[PDB]
Amino acid sequence: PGATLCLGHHAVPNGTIVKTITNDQIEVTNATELVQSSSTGEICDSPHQILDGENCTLIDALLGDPQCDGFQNKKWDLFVERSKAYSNCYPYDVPDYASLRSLVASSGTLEFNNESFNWTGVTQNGTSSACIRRSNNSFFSRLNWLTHLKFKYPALNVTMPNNEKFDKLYIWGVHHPGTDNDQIFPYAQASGRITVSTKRSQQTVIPNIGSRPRVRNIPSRISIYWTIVKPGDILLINSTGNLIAPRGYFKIRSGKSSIMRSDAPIGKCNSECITPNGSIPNDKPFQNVNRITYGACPRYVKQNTLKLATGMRNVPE
Amino acid sequence: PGATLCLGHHAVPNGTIVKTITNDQIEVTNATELVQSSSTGEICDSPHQILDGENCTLIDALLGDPQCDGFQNKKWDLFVERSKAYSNCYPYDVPDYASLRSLVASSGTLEFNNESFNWTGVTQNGTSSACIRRSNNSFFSRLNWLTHLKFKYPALNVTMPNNEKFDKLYIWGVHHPGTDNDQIFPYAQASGRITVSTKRSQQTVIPNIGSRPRVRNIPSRISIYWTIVKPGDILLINSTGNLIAPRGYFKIRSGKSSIMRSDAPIGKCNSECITPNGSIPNDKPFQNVNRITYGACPRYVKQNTLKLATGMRNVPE
Amino acid sequence: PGATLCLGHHAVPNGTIVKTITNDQIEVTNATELVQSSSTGEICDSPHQILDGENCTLIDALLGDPQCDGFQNKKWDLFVERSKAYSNCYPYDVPDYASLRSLVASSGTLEFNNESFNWTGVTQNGTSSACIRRSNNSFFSRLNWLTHLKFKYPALNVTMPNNEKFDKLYIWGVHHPGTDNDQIFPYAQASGRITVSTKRSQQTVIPNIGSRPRVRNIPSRISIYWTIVKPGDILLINSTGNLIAPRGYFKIRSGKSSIMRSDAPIGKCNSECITPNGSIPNDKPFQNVNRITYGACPRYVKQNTLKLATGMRNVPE
Amino acid sequence: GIFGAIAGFIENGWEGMVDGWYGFRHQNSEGIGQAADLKSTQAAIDQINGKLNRLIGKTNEKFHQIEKEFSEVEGRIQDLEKYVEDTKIDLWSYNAELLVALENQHTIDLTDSEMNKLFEKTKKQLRENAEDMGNGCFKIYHKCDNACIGSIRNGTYDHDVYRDEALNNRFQI
Amino acid sequence: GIFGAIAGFIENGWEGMVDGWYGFRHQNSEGIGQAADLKSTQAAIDQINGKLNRLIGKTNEKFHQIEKEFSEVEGRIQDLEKYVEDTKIDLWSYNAELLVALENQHTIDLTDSEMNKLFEKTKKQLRENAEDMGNGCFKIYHKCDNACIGSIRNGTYDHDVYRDEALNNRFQI
Amino acid sequence: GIFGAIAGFIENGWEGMVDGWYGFRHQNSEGIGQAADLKSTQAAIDQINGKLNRLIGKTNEKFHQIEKEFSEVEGRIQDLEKYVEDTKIDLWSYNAELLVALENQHTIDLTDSEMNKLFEKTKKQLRENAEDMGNGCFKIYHKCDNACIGSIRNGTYDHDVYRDEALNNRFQI
Ligand SMILES: *[C@@H]1O[C@H](CO)[C@@H](O[C@@H]2O[C@H](CO)[C@@H](O[C@@H]3O[C@H](CO[C@H]4O[C@H](CO)[C@@H](O)[C@H](O)[C@@H]4O)[C@@H](O)[C@H](O[C@H]4O[C@H](CO)[C@@H](O)[C@H](O)[C@@H]4O)[C@@H]3O)[C@H](O)[C@H]2NC(C)=O)[C@H](O)[C@H]1NC(C)=O
Ligand SMILES: *[C@@H]1O[C@H](CO)[C@@H](O[C@@H]2O[C@H](CO)[C@@H](O[C@@H]3O[C@H](CO[C@H]4O[C@H](CO)[C@@H](O)[C@H](O)[C@@H]4O)[C@@H](O)[C@H](O[C@H]4O[C@H](CO)[C@@H](O)[C@H](O)[C@@H]4O)[C@@H]3O)[C@H](O)[C@H]2NC(C)=O)[C@H](O)[C@H]1NC(C)=O
Ligand SMILES: *[C@@H]1O[C@H](CO)[C@@H](O[C@@H]2O[C@H](CO)[C@@H](O[C@@H]3O[C@H](CO[C@H]4O[C@H](CO)[C@@H](O)[C@H](O)[C@@H]4O)[C@@H](O)[C@H](O[C@H]4O[C@H](CO)[C@@H](O)[C@H](O)[C@@H]4O)[C@@H]3O)[C@H](O)[C@H]2NC(C)=O)[C@H](O)[C@H]1NC(C)=O
Ligand SMILES: CC(=O)N[C@@H]1[C@@H](O)[C@H](O[C@@H]2O[C@H](CO)[C@H](O)[C@H](O[C@]3(C(=O)O)C[C@H](O)[C@@H](NC(C)=O)[C@H]([C@H](O)[C@H](O)CO)O3)[C@H]2O)[C@@H](CO)O[C@H]1O
Ligand SMILES: CC(=O)N[C@@H]1[C@@H](O)[C@H](O[C@@H]2O[C@H](CO)[C@H](O)[C@H](O[C@]3(C(=O)O)C[C@H](O)[C@@H](NC(C)=O)[C@H]([C@H](O)[C@H](O)CO)O3)[C@H]2O)[C@@H](CO)O[C@H]1O
Ligand SMILES: CC(=O)N[C@@H]1[C@@H](O)[C@H](O[C@@H]2O[C@H](CO)[C@H](O)[C@H](O[C@]3(C(=O)O)C[C@H](O)[C@@H](NC(C)=O)[C@H]([C@H](O)[C@H](O)CO)O3)[C@H]2O)[C@@H](CO)O[C@H]1O
Ligand SMILES: *[C@@H]1O[C@H](CO)[C@@H](O[C@@H]2O[C@H](CO)[C@@H](O)[C@H](O)[C@H]2NC(C)=O)[C@H](O)[C@H]1NC(C)=O
Ligand SMILES: *[C@@H]1O[C@H](CO)[C@@H](O[C@@H]2O[C@H](CO)[C@@H](O)[C@H](O)[C@H]2NC(C)=O)[C@H](O)[C@H]1NC(C)=O
Ligand SMILES: *[C@@H]1O[C@H](CO)[C@@H](O[C@@H]2O[C@H](CO)[C@@H](O)[C@H](O)[C@H]2NC(C)=O)[C@H](O)[C@H]1NC(C)=O
Ligand SMILES: *[C@@H]1O[C@H](CO)[C@@H](O)[C@H](O)[C@H]1NC(C)=O
Ligand SMILES: *[C@@H]1O[C@H](CO)[C@@H](O)[C@H](O)[C@H]1NC(C)=O
Ligand SMILES: *[C@@H]1O[C@H](CO)[C@@H](O)[C@H](O)[C@H]1NC(C)=O
Ligand SMILES: *[C@@H]1O[C@H](CO)[C@@H](O)[C@H](O)[C@H]1NC(C)=O
Ligand SMILES: *[C@@H]1O[C@H](CO)[C@@H](O)[C@H](O)[C@H]1NC(C)=O
Ligand SMILES: *[C@@H]1O[C@H](CO)[C@@H](O)[C@H](O)[C@H]1NC(C)=O
Ligand SMILES: *[C@@H]1O[C@H](CO)[C@@H](O)[C@H](O)[C@H]1NC(C)=O
Ligand SMILES: *[C@@H]1O[C@H](CO)[C@@H](O)[C@H](O)[C@H]1NC(C)=O
Ligand SMILES: *[C@@H]1O[C@H](CO)[C@@H](O)[C@H](O)[C@H]1NC(C)=O
Ligand SMILES: *[C@@H]1O[C@H](CO)[C@@H](O)[C@H](O)[C@H]1NC(C)=O
Ligand SMILES: *[C@@H]1O[C@H](CO)[C@@H](O)[C@H](O)[C@H]1NC(C)=O
Ligand SMILES: *[C@@H]1O[C@H](CO)[C@@H](O)[C@H](O)[C@H]1NC(C)=O
Repeated sequence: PGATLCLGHHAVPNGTIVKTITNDQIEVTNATELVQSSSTGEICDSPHQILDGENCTLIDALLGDPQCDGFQNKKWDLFVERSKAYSNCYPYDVPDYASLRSLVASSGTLEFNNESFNWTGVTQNGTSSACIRRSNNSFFSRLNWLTHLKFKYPALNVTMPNNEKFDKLYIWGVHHPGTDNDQIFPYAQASGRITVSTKRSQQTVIPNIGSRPRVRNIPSRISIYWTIVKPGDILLINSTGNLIAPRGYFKIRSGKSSIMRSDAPIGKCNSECITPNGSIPNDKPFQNVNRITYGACPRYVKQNTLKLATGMRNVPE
Repeated sequence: PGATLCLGHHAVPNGTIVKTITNDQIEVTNATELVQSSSTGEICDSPHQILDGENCTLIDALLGDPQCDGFQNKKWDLFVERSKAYSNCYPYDVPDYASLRSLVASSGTLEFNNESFNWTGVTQNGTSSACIRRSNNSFFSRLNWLTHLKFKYPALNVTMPNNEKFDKLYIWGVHHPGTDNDQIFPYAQASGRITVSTKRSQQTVIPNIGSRPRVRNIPSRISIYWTIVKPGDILLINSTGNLIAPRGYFKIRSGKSSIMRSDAPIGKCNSECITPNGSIPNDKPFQNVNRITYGACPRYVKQNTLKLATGMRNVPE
Repeated sequence: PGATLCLGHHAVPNGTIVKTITNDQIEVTNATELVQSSSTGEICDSPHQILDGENCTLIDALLGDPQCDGFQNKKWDLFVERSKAYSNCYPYDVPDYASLRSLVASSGTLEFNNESFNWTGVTQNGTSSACIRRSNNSFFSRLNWLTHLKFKYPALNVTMPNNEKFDKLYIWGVHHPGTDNDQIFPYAQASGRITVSTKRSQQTVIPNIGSRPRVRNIPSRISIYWTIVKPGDILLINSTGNLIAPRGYFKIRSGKSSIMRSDAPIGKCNSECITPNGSIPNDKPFQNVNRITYGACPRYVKQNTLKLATGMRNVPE
Repeated sequence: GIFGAIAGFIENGWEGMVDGWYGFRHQNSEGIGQAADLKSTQAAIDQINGKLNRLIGKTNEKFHQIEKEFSEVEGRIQDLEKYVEDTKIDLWSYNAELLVALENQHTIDLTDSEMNKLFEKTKKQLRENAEDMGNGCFKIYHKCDNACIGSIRNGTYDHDVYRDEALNNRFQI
Repeated sequence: GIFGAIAGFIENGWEGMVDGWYGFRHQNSEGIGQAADLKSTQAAIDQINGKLNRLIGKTNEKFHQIEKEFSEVEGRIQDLEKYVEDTKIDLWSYNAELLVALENQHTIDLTDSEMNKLFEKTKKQLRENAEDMGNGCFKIYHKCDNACIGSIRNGTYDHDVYRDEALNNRFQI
Repeated sequence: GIFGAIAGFIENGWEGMVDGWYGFRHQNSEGIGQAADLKSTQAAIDQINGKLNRLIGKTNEKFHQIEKEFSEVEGRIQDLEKYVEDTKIDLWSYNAELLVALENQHTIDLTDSEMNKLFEKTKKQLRENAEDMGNGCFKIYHKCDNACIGSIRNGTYDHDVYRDEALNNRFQI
């Protein structure tokens, strides 16, 4: 009689469909998902240092809007700005807002050193009813609103050398008065000019008197500018009026820091990859949750699923 | 005697050469072209809405140069600018011309709503011999040149709220006079200032008196600026002279719209993919006609031919 | 008895490890390196035309700082700026320094044609102790510092048509005085204004009087601007003071030219591909020497080695 | 190439086979014949249509983009615009070149594979009644008329019917 | 697919083989049996784990990047930002699609190859004692009890022991 | 790997074969010999030179580009410049990694294929005069001196000359 010997391979009742070079649908015994498509909905507070901005933008914390006093000198790997955030101080704008936000976010610190500028012949610490701190008229904590002393505002010519190892970042401003009275009361004269210079830079700014639509009852505006001063170099502030002066400088670092707009809650959990929708696992090489990512993350792709076969072709009985 | 049974495969007298991983020239029985390399030379008017600019740039149609009166309130999927186009109104420039062009092209509409601005105490509807409409001195249809009333130009402080669902786009300008006389005749005084503000923005502009090389006999210039006003927000125009005011706003939409420079004629035909050289078929995955494309188009590659084998290796008798 | 016939393949005592799709380490008989990872450390002077800037930036050679007099009218495929370079003339800045550098570097020539501008009623050839040429007070060779004639500086209104085939590039400036005396001595009056215009362009610039930190004992600054004039078009310079005028124009070309920061020495050798670290061979398709390259170069990748197998799997005795 | 049949042990293709890609030629007592095999032919064709379905008519809609030509010298921002477009075009140009090279190598290989599978299938079917001559032909050691050949092509050939005849002929002296 | 065993000359897989990917079924005097082959199974599995090692848990750290959504209409620089991100995403989306298509085609092919190698190895081992029926089964022309079958599976089968018995049975009339 | 010869049924390579990549070892009455096969060796080498022609000396000219290092903190436009370069470099780094992985897998496979084709070609040539021992060696069942071996290597071996001798030896008891 003899014998029969059959060579063969396994199969499964429940196959999965994958794509190939020659066929968009072929059934294999097993496959695994290469596109991550879900989050828990939380931003994990580990292992990256997360700073929840809450009611504050990065810029409001920078300037020192009173509701952001808690942020002073904080660091972050990732700063999270909330859409409910709002300003509650003197109305202001920033030419190149986006660049200032970006370079501060990237630096990853709000570390501030105070400096003693020689402001002889003016009155310091000007305040407003638009910027309430601890139930009292106040101003931005990092800024110094200079007004007249005995109805005179003489020409300012103040200097500050950078003898440090690092770049200093100086934040400063110009008061654009709403009316004639908003120029006369603080500076008791017609016009200001501000020239902030270094060995390698100069910015000059004219106040423009004129009514703007009221924001927190105020038709004036502050315009915010910035200046970086290298080691060896010197800051020079030249002003005949309308200067919103710095009280010192911010350290500017390089590192891995950034900022992300997100309304997702912060959770007590550990995940390497953050998106605005929440953290995501990073086992898979691709993800379709968000093009915006921070950390060790899968790369963003348009596809919502990509199956990699991990078994032979399924050919059931 | 028995029999002979030979297994075999076909061949053809006329093979084609393809590239492989191991060989830059191998003959296969058949192949197909993957790079589209030709157009008919026409831009098909279907299925995309094509607006032929003819003698007008997008910006000239926007401002309302008299030869572009036919474009009022038109929409487009694709706006085609011709190289023969030329301006025929008051000479002007646009700081960030490219961005204004781009954002209007992308919005895809010239829909304009008139608004009644309170211009009390000035003369409206200033015209010039440089901008002829229907054989009469005229001006840009969307702009309102304000001059003196009874040799006085008082300070303007005009407001306009955005209570709509959409962003409003306001287009406005500053007259830079060529000489002293070009400032005295229209405004009967020395200098203007314009401050266009919102709750979130402010632009301020000084006229600079000075001769420019004549264009259509005119040594003055108009400089054009723009302002977007969000829902809830308010436009404020503050002027002591030289204001080229808006007559209302443009709707700004989002969608698939764009603009393309091309001298190709528009044809009565249906093609999904447009290039400046004309429309092209989109069966193939790649094309070498033009890096500039609009619609469902093959991707641009540097190669002029790529043959995909659709048959076995050719081994003739 | 008969015979035994064994089919087989070679092997080697010393195999190399390569990566595959299924295995990160498999031994093959032979392989070759696809990533170039070394330079000799020299920039080869052939076959590209290399201009060693030595002590001069491109901009200093452009303006005509006295230590750069040797660069007049030179061309280059690649301009090499050294980190030891320094300026030694009147202190200056350039708004959009990077763009001017880039467009000059890309043009690849410093060819300069002198023009005779009608400067009647002012004194030409103003000099300074900050800009020493041949032991005498001098200035930038391409610039013309205009001052008062008989304590009067009348309004300038000078014109220059472009009747050539090419775009002309005009380089010019504004003197920002340090003090009142630095404005009175040269222009013997209060304020300047400069308006450089064409049929299609206008730039206008106000001097701002004010002290800057001293650089080569000078608290004033020059600010440098530029203007391109097309064929058919006309330059117009309008000035009431503070003009640092052009002595003519630069040709602006298109071609393969560029600029590279590097401290590598120039050698007598022939290599197609230049990096800041020195030239590199270009046999390999990839390199990890520098992301900055000029010429026919391998593409930059993050990997330091990639082995391509050029032999079968090694299976030793 | 990689299986060794097409341009390998099969010396050349047949120009006179115009109704299929693969097939059978025979000599017997009743003459010399040719017939195409439909299944092997369709298997190769389905795979090639597979590749075509992924490549033909699959294009991507793009609308407002950046500018890609310029009439003005502008410097930094224009350098970036040009560089982005040049970068993009080289990456796609690379994708297109690699794609076609790999697909073409695979098409050549899978067409060679179908030839080989047909050959092997026919060899097994013949059992001990035939020998492989090494050039893609079998010497069949029994009388095999047109019905018999037809039966080998349709997969209905019963080797037991002829086995006695065949072994007698094969192991003769 | 490209080797012709899985979904080819082997008509279907075996759902009742749950301890390996490849194996042996037999009928003899002592009954009908099944045993998985561990080496062929592990060879396929090691290669697939090979691909997984290159794809799973290999992600890239990125930190500060560009902005990718916008609340304001800004024109030129925003067009460039969007265009760069859109360009990037299409190139990676392409890489991901191609990658999975090629890997899947290769996985199907290498699993088919392991089947084929096991079959061929077993065929050589049997020498002249068996014939290939063409459906992945061998007719063995000698008495082959469970120890004998076991010996074919473990690679210890000595064909000389049974050769006389087998030739007598094969070349019978 | 995928054909099963190199690192498969051939137990190892031969270090003492230095004049070719593939070849023949024999034992007969006249001794034990080795000779390389030039055609199989050249076929593998031509394909590998094929890949090299596409990769070596094929570089792309680039001239004025964007800046890629910076001494100043500038924000938005510098972020975009850096991001574009970082994007580009990852895409090329990916292309280079994938390229080498696929080419290396293909080189290993095509070299294994040439081994297999040589083996199969030799098997067919021998007809019924030899048996496959399963380790890449054939037992030849007739007297086969150096001229006879030489004739198998040159493709001139006539199996009919020895067939009677061989069948007598093979089907002995
Ligand atoms: C279909 O195909 C897939 C892929 O081959 C198979 O899925 C794999 O299955 C294995 C074993 O069942 C899984 O291995 C386990 O991984 C655990 C870690 O899992 C997390 O992290 C990985 C990232 O590395 C993620 O992919 C995953 O989603 C999880 O978040 C280990 O902790 C496990 O180890 C266990 O056993 C060992 C003993 O050796 C112990 O040391 C451990 O303590 C622990 O008890 C285990 O190794 C693997 O995660 C799966 N991979 C993927 C990519 O999904 C399927 O099994 C297969 N299906 C069938 C039916 O065969
Ligand atoms: C060499 O290899 C190529 C590719 O395999 C073959 O070319 C294909 O050939 C077929 C049949 O001859 C063509 O099929 C026809 O397509 C028509 C549509 O063509 C247009 O649109 C496609 C995009 O989808 C473009 O590729 C093409 O350029 C055209 O612009 C159909 O309308 C045809 O259908 C006809 O028959 C059916 C009956 O089944 C009817 O329903 C229809 O009414 C109509 O009469 C037909 O299907 C195909 O276009 C070609 N493809 C490509 C990519 O070129 C060559 O045949 C082959 N050469 C040889 C010698 O074999
Ligand atoms: C392992 O695998 C590699 C790749 O297959 C082999 O390396 C190749 O080996 C050959 C021959 O030994 C080399 O060929 C020689 O190339 C010379 C030019 O070399 C320069 O330029 C190339 C770019 O094209 C660079 O790759 C290289 O680094 C050099 O900078 C030719 O001038 C040589 O020609 C000589 O012989 C001919 C006669 O035919 C004469 O005409 C010439 O005058 C001259 O005397 C020669 O062709 C080749 O460069 C190597 N390629 C690579 C990519 O490295 C190894 O040989 C192999 N190892 C082993 C042990 O086999
Ligand atoms: C109905 C109406 O609004 N009438 C206005 C009237 O408000 C306006 O007076 C100003 O009103 C605002 C409230 O909107 C403040 O009360 C202004 O006072 C302060 C301020 O808090 O902002 C006081 C503060 O001490 C001042 N600080 C300094 C350093 O000078 C500032 C500052 O001068 C200005 O904010 C600068 O813009 O002002 C108060 O001046 C009057 C004024 O013309 O006009 C009516 O029409
Ligand atoms: C030979 C020569 O050019 N001599 C000039 C002489 O042209 C110039 O007078 C002006 O000439 C232009 C033509 O180039 C126009 O005719 C100017 O009139 C208008 C205009 O059409 O532009 C009339 C118009 O009603 C005015 N509109 C308003 C709202 O005011 C405008 C307007 O004032 C100006 O265009 C503003 O720039 O002017 C005409 O003024 C004289 C003037 O100094 O100088 C000779 O040298
Ligand atoms: C201790 C101290 O610095 N005291 C300053 C004193 O330096 C300064 O006088 C000026 O000093 C500088 C040196 O730093 C030069 O010597 C200035 O002279 C020149 C110059 O070389 O720069 C002379 C030159 O001929 C002038 N050229 C023209 C075309 O006018 C220029 C030019 O006017 C100015 O550079 C413009 O900024 O000046 C010299 O003026 C005095 C002046 O107020 O102040 C002391 O406090
Ligand atoms: C210019 O116009 C605005 C708008 O009417 C004036 O601002 C308003 O002033 C009243 C009373 O002072 C406030 O209650 C409103 O809240 C203001 N509205 C806005 C939108 O700002 C402004 O006073 C005018 N300026 C001058 C100098 O007359
Ligand atoms: C400044 O110079 C320009 C150029 O010469 C003067 O403009 C010319 O003026 C004449 C007569 O008024 C016109 O016919 C020309 O067409 C003008 N040419 C150009 C190029 O504009 C201009 O008048 C001068 N300005 C002053 C205020 O004197
Ligand atoms: C404004 O302040 C600066 C800094 O003190 C003054 O510049 C210094 O002046 C002295 C003497 O004239 C020089 O020796 C120093 O080198 C200068 N230092 C710097 C950093 O510039 C400047 O004179 C002041 N300006 C005015 C107009 O008083
Ligand atoms: C944030 O603002 C909301 C709404 O005004 C308020 O209820 C909440 O207490 C604020 N939180 C902080 C930390 O200031
Ligand atoms: C700068 O300060 C100095 C000295 O007080 C003064 O002479 C000059 O006018 C000031 N200039 C400006 C623009 O503030
Ligand atoms: C993540 O958030 C974005 C907000 O733009 C949303 O469009 C997207 O669908 C969300 N994705 C997931 C997977 O939740
Ligand atoms: C466009 O301009 C040309 C040349 O001036 C003219 O002939 C043509 O009629 C114009 N067409 C329109 C629609 O204005
Ligand atoms: C704005 O208009 C107001 C009121 O008419 C006036 O007081 C002020 O001077 C104007 N300012 C400007 C810059 O036009
Ligand atoms: C399309 O137009 C462009 C204009 O820049 C030209 O360079 C290109 O060669 C044209 N291509 C074809 C295929 O007509
Ligand atoms: C460059 O500057 C250095 C240092 O001041 C000097 O020694 C050298 O001679 C200078 N070379 C030229 C060409 O000016
Ligand atoms: C331009 O020059 C003219 C004529 O000399 C003069 O009337 C005018 O005031 C000057 N303007 C400027 C800004 O220099
Ligand atoms: C080349 O120079 C750069 C300077 O940034 C340095 O980081 C890099 O390591 C150098 N590379 C080599 C291979 O010398
Ligand atoms: C084989 O198939 C063809 C039909 O395709 C038929 O004409 C022929 O007679 C068949 N022969 C046998 C023996 O089945
Ligand atoms: C074959 O291997 C198994 C162990 O895996 C063993 O149980 C069986 O008895 C072995 N048989 C022979 C004949 O070697
Ligand atoms: C086979 O080829 C070699 C030459 O390559 C020759 O020396 C040998 O004698 C040949 N033998 C026969 C039998 O053809």
